[PDB]
Amino acid sequence: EMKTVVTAAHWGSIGVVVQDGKVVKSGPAIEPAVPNELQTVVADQLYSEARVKCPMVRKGFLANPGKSDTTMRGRDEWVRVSWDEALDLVHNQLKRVRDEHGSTGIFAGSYGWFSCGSLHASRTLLQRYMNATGGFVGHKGDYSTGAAQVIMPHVLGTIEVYEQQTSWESILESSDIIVLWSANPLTTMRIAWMSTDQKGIEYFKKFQASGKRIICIDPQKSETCQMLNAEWIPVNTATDVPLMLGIAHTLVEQGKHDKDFLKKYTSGYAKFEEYLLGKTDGQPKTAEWAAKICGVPAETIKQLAADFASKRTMLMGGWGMQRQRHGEQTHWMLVTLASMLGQIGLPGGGFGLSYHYSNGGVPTATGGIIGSITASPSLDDTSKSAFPLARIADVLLHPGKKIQYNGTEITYPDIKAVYWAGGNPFVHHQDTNTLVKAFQKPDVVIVNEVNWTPTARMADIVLPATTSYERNDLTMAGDYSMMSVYPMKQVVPPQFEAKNDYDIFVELAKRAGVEEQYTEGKTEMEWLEEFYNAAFSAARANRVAMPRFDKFWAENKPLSFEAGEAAKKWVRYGEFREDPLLNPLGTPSGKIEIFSDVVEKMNYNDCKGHPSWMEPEEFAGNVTEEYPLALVTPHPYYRLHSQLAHTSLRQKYAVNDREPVMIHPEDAAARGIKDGDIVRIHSKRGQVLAGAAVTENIIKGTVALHEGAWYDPMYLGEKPLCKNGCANVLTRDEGTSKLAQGNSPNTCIVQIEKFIGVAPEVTVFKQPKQV
Ligand SMILES: Nc1nc2c(c(=O)[nH]1)N[C@H]1C(S)=C(S)[C@@H](COP(=O)(O)OP(=O)(O)OC[C@H]3O[C@@H](n4cnc5c(=O)[nH]c(N)nc54)[C@H](O)[C@@H]3O)O[C@H]1N2
Ligand SMILES: Nc1nc2c(c(=O)[nH]1)N[C@H]1C(S)=C(S)[C@@H](COP(=O)(O)OP(=O)(O)OC[C@H]3O[C@@H](n4cnc5c(=O)[nH]c(N)nc54)[C@H](O)[C@@H]3O)O[C@H]1N2
Ligand SMILES: [Mo]
Ligand SMILES: [O]
Repeated sequence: EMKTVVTAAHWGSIGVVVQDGKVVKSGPAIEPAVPNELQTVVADQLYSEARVKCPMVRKGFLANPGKSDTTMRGRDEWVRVSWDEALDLVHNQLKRVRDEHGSTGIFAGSYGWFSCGSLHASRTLLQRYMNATGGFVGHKGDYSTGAAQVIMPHVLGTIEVYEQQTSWESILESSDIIVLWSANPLTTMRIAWMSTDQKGIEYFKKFQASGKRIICIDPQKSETCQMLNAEWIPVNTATDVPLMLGIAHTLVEQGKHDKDFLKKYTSGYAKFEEYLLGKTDGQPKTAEWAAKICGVPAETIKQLAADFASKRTMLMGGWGMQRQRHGEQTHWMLVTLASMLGQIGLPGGGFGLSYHYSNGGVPTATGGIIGSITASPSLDDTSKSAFPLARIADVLLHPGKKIQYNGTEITYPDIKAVYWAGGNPFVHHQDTNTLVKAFQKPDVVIVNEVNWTPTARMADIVLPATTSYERNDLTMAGDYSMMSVYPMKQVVPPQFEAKNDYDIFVELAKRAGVEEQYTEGKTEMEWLEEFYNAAFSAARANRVAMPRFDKFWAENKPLSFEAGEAAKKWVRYGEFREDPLLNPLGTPSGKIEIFSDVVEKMNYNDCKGHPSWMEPEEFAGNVTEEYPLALVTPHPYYRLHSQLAHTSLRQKYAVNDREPVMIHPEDAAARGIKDGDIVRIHSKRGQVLAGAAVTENIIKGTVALHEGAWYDPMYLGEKPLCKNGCANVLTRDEGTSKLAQGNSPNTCIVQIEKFIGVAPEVTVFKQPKQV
């Protein structure tokens, strides 16, 4: 009559209370250091009226499958169909593309975060089906570190951003200063790719409790800065390279840089110093020069230099500052600065590029790691067609176009079919109006979705998918500690006519005659036992005993491992520092590449051989009369991107039923805007409505609109107005540079005005037309 079921999500292990077959409460299965409200809305996710309840097809698509008026996408009426008919239609439409163009005509990169779980990984299951039927065009990189993950291999010989960090125990014991540079961990570590072990936030609180210095360098006084009682250094968005250069110049000018470290562990510093001192362009990159650009007073720049060089300092760089034009320069320069400080490889010293993401630094436990489903079941030349994924709109609009990327050339393919399963590009991709046009080009657009997202509303065929709570699965506490195996026990039966993505793709696999290769003859629970036994065997090899799967599953509790002393004491780059000749980096020199011949020899206009300041098209430094404010689009506290936007958590932040925009009181007063007013934000790309949140917690001249609000266009006969405040309606869709071609949202300027009139009803969380 009343039971508690343990399952999990990106936002942690979750206990779910079921009362007479209905979910009535959800919360942490393991008490966290800071409450995580994301864990409390399982019932909202299960029973929401925004859920896709039945297979649906666009009316105009039904009239002429694969030959419709595609300008009707997003505008049409929806027809309920049976699963039989929808699956026959999907199979037929994909087969037509394969028959006429082959695998290069299908895009199934399907970027998204979907839900955690080893088996029910909607994106992987889609790609497993696509590969079982001949292949598909995928993508390269990701939206999180599109720039940093390309430049760091050139500088450090490794991807760096998704690797274990120096142990938090070492930071607690030895760091005098931690600098949160474009990092908001008390927001961004409420989730992990698997399931957050919740220990990263705890360690930040332990460091706060030590009383040692925490510095936040950010255009906003973030949730982290406020909750950790930290020192706020306001900085203009996209001006961190000038600030780092000013700090670097001060170090040289005062003889505080570590010349011994630079000599032994880096390559090309001299070429960089010539630029730093103004010997190549005639402009020394002084603190006074930097202050004009980044808004940090020159004397504050100098004191940071002195404090960093005299105290054991860990530079924790987040990723907002590389999600922008020339983003490659920021973490390149951060590494360069850390090299000049000379503390890389010391306890509590150096830099880290994942202390803000998925609990980096939490000591790695000794245990086992479960398996998971792959896209490889057991003529396809799509590898050459993969492109940097943020070029998606460019690809759909310009088939055959060639671009430069990381020293090579890529030719866009000719995409006829788009299948998304577990992502929301009409919220996550930049310049939404251009994406609308791009999605008119494919012959067929298919979406598996839990809810009626803006992406589903732009499709031809929408298939209802289940949540994690309607199926069984396994995940880990992570993403680096690997300290627990979390069970994901089914809480309720599938709702409405929703199906697990697994079952959707089994049915399509049957229609193509590849069911056996897809399922491998296994049931849901047989898949999970196999994944579990992979961890069982690895734990055994590590001298750790685990219960049998059936015992583990019956207990329905997290199974946790312990970290040993080696993990608790581990220092990143410690071996390199001990002996760089015997422990070289995977770079051409074997050292830190402050100057990279490889990058220089590419001869790109927007990326030189060493870190440099290159003014972007739009930022605080070149706002105009027409667009006098700069924009930054940080990640939200009460959503995972667009996930949970439809839940009761919306009431915790919506202002006048719009996404809130942080605006400085001086910029608000100049516009007659008071707290709580609906405002109109517009750029050269589009216009959205938001709710004014007037606050000194944002640097003057800049406004912050969090990413992830559901695009809700108001069609009034054109770049229609978003009624809800989707940030990417406003952003530029362009590569960071020819090196990485990452996405560049956070270099943007806008205008804001008080909205006069009656506020449009927000309709994007309700069933669409003709359900
Ligand atoms: N202006 C700006 N834009 C940005 C960013 C920014 O910082 N500023 N950040 C970028 C980055 S780092 C990210 S990773 C992206 C996020 O981009 P997305 O990953 O697309 O955002 P999500 O809201 O997580 O979308 C996940 C979708 O998967 C669905 N889903 C969940 N579980 C399942 C399932 O089991 N089956 C199926 N079929 N669907 C499921 C959810 O309903 C949800 O719609 O945004 C990027 N865009
Ligand atoms: N609750 C929640 N947690 C999450 C996510 C979520 O959507 N919701 N997204 C997850 C995923 S997919 C990702 S990739 C990571 C994102 O990890 P991050 O990229 O670090 O998340 P952002 O909010 O974009 O972090 C940028 C922070 O630095 C600021 N900032 C932005 N641009 C600049 C700049 O140019 N210079 C300086 N000095 N500061 C800048 C932002 O205001 C913001 O406070 O977080 C993950 N964790
Ligand atoms: Mo991300
Ligand atoms: O990501």
